[PDB]
Amino acid sequence: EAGITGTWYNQLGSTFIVTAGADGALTGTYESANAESRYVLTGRYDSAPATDGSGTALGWTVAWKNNYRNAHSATTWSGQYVGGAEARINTQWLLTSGTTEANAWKSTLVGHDTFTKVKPSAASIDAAKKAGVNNGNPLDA
Amino acid sequence: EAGITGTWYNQLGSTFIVTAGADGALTGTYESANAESRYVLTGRYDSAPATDGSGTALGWTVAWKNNYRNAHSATTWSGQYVGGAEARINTQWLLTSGTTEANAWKSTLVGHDTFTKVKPSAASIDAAKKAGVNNGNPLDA
Amino acid sequence: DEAGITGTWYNQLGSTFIVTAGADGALTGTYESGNAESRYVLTGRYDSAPATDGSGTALGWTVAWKNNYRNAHSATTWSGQYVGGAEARINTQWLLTSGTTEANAWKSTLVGHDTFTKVKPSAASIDAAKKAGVNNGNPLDAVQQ
Amino acid sequence: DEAGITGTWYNQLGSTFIVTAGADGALTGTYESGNAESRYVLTGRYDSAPATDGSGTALGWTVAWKNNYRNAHSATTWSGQYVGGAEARINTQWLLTSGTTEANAWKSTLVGHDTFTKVKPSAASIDAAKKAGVNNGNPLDAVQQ
Repeated sequence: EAGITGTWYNQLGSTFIVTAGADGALTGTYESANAESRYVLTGRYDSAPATDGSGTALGWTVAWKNNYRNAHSATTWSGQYVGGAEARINTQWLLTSGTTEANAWKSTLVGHDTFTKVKPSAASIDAAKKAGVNNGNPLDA
Repeated sequence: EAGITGTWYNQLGSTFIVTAGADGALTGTYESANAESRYVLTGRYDSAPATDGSGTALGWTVAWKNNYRNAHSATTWSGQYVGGAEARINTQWLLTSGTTEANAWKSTLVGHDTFTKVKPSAASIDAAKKAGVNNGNPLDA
Repeated sequence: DEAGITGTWYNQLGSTFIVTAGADGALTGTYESGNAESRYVLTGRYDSAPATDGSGTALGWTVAWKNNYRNAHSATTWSGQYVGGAEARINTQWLLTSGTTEANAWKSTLVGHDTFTKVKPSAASIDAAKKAGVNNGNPLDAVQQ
Repeated sequence: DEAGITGTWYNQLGSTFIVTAGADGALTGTYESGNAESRYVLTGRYDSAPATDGSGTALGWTVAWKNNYRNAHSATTWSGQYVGGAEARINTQWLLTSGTTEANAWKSTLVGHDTFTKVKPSAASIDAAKKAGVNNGNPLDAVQQ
C-alpha cells in the first residue's frame, strides 16, 4: 500500500509508476529509462495480505497503444511485492499480440521481470544487460 | 469495443462481465457459474486494432479478495478478442500467490482459458469438464 | 502407462508424434508437422509409476527443430500429463525458445498449450481447429510445406 | 557448443546438473538438488548447429521427478538458450507439471525461470539468491533433505 505506491525500476531502467488504492486498485504508467514511450497501466493487488512473511499478490496490464504508437499488443505482469530495505516486485509476464488465426501460435511471449525502488546504473544497467534483459515491453513501446 | 463489452463465459461456466471504454480501459467483475464469488477486475485493450483480420490484444487482472474471502493471490489473463458469429477471447493466464521467499518457486501457476458469448450447458460444461477444466480461479474464489 | 503412452498421438491440427515409453521412464520418438522434412527427434521423461488415485501421469519432452533437412534454431518443450481411458489424452503447456542475440533475449520464448489424443482428426475437425486459432508448438519454419 | 555445453552447471541456489551434449543434438545427464536421493535422470535436445550471428543456442530438457528412492509424481521441462564465453550461461523458462485429478488439472502446472552458469556459487551467493526468492524448477518433495 504505502510500500507499493511509487516508482519502480526494472533490470533495464524501464519505469513503472503506480498508485495502490485502498480498495485494491493499481493505476499508473509504464515507460522507458519520454511521453512517446509512456503507456497507461491498470491492475489489482491484495489490499489485506497475510502477516506471516508472505508477499503481496498483484498484477497489472499495459496495452501498447498511446497517442504516439500502437504495437497491437498487451502485456500482463503477475507477481508479488516483497517489502523491506530492498523492496522488490517479482513478476512473470505474458505479451500477447493481436494475430490472425493462422499465426495464433506465435501470439504470446513469456518472460520475467524484477522491479526495485532504486534506479540502476548503466554499469549494472548494461552488464546485467549483457546478462539477458527481460523487458515485457515490445520494441515499439 | 461494442464486441468486447458484455458478458463472457469460459469452458466451465465461469463468468467475465466487462465494459470496454473508449480510452482502452477494461472494467468489470469475474465470478462463478453469487456475490461471494464475485471479484473486481480491471485491464486494458487495444482500442484501435489493425484491420487485417488480426485479433484485438487485451489483458486484465483479478485480485482474489472481496468482502467474503481472501485467497492472497491474483490472476492475470493475456489474450486476444476475435469477433464474429462465434466471437471468442482466447487467453493464457498466470495465477500468483503471495508466498514466503522459500516457497517462491511454487508461487505462480500457468494455464489457458477460452471465453465465448454463449453460456455452455452442463453437458459440454461437464464433458469438456472431464476434458480438463482450466479455471484461472483459485478454489477459494 | 508404458503401454498406454507408446504409440502415435495427434493434435487437433494433425501434427503427429510417435513415442515409445520405456520401462525406466524414457520417452523416445519423433514429432512431425507428413513428410520427412518436417520430422524431428524427440526425447523426454515420464512418471513410470504414477499415483494410484485417479491422477494423471506427469511427463515432458523436447524437440530441437533441427533435422537433416532444415534448422529453425529453436527448441520446444512440452510439459503435461497423460490421462488413459477410451478417450486417452495428453494435455500440455509448451515453451518455444529461439536462439537470439542478447538484445532480443526478452522475446526469445513463446508459450502456448496443446492437447493430443490417439485419434487422427478429420479435415473437418482440422478445419474447426484452425478456426479456433492454431495452438501448435512447432515454428512454421520447421515445416516443409 | 558440444564442448561448451557438456559439463556441470549450477543455479544460484546450488542445484546442479551434469550433462553430456552429443554431436547429434542429444542432451543426457542428471539433475540434482548433493546426495543420490535427490538425483534424477535428465534428457533433452539442443541445436547442434546454431546460427553464426551472435545468437544463443536453443535447447530444452526434461526431468521426471522419480528415481530409485522417491517419486514426486511430477515432471519439469526447461526451455532456454546457451550463451558461451568466459561467463557461459544457460537462461531458461520452466514448466513443472504434477499429475492430478481431472478436477485439479487447472492447478497442475507451475511456471518459473532459472539461470545456470559453470561456476559453483558460494554460500554467500547462495544466501542472497534465497533472499531474492528461490527460482528452482524442482519440487521440494523431490529433495531428500
